[PDB]
Amino acid sequence: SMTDCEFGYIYRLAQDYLQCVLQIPQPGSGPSKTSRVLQNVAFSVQKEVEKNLKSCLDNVNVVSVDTARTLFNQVMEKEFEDGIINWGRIVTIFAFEGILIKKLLRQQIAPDVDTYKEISYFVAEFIMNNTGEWIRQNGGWENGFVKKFE
Amino acid sequence: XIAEALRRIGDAFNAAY
Repeated sequence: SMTDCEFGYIYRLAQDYLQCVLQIPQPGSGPSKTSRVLQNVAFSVQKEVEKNLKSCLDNVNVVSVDTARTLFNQVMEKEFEDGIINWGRIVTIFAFEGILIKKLLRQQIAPDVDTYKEISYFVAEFIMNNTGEWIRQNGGWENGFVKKFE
Repeated sequence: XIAEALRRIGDAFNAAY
């Protein structure tokens, strides 16, 4: 279905973002235009969040991928509980993924990056489930999100 | 705090772009 094309595309974007964060080269050309555009603006947003929440985030400790999931779902539920979805807020989901990875590789004395793969799963799930409706209806990624932040 | 920041900033960047 058209649902399946959307969900693999979103998974690809979340996997791309994770590898950008961890400075890993993914194969082929490099990343798609849409992925590169997302990576640049999500990073912009992420650093803006990190400086606005310095005092705050120093108290946050993400121990494992399971505690990262608990926090991700709680934070995304509280972010969209006012029912408003716009592209900027969609970017913030990625931006927050990035923060969860940084906190998780910070504390892990043995950082196992096989299992960090699971982060991109739960991120893609949240986007596909909560905001995927909105995305198809608002131009997609290719003409919706690109035309806005390229 | 975290929810606030993502909302504010996320909404701001939507405005800006």
